[PDB]
Amino acid sequence: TFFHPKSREDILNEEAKIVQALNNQRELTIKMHELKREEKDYAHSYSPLFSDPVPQGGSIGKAPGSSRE
Amino acid sequence: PREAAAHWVPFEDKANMPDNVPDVVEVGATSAPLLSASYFIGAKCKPYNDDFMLCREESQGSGAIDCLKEGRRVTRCAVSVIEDINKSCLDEFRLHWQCLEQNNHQLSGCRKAEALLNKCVFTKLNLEKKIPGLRPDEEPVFLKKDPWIKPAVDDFKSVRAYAEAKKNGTL
Repeated sequence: TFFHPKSREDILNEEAKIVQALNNQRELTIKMHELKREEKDYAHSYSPLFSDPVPQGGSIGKAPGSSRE
Repeated sequence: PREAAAHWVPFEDKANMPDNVPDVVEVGATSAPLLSASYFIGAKCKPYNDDFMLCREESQGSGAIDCLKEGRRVTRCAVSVIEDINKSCLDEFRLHWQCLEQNNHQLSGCRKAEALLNKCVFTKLNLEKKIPGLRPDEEPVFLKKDPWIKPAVDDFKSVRAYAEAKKNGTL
């Protein structure tokens, strides 16, 4: 009579909830390992404001014919 | 670019231009008359010079081979300017550039002859000197009445001519 255990069903549901959360952490971990080591944008990596990488040089003797694409 | 360093032998090239590139006369005027005529040239060859530098910019590396027509028109505009000067305003031009050569090509030492030249070419060729980028407030330095900087020796022929021309009212 003093034996008052939790039922089989509630036990199985609790273990299932635990395993579900562990699988959620697994997917989050993989997804972040993938989000890192993914190529970013230049603005996120170097310069948000001057996002044009292209280097403009000096101006004291700017020769027409020195720009190129 | 840079200058030669540590050793350098001049070397020419006795070849001729390709037959697909026509022929153009050269300006053949030296540093001093050319510097005198700079302003009159720029007042007349402005669109042509601008088109030249624009086609050099658009070409993006091939400017030496794509801009030949434009440089040719520039050279011809220049020759027309200097021919108009020598035909019409010769002695005044000679006064200016000799006054320059007896200085360090500082234009400050030649203002009298420069005045006679601007007057004559404005009356005949209708070309005036103008320094751009200035406000209406700023006073251009070639029209200042009593400038701070004056030559070591005002040129003789220039001074005699300036005085005789004020006496004659030409200025």
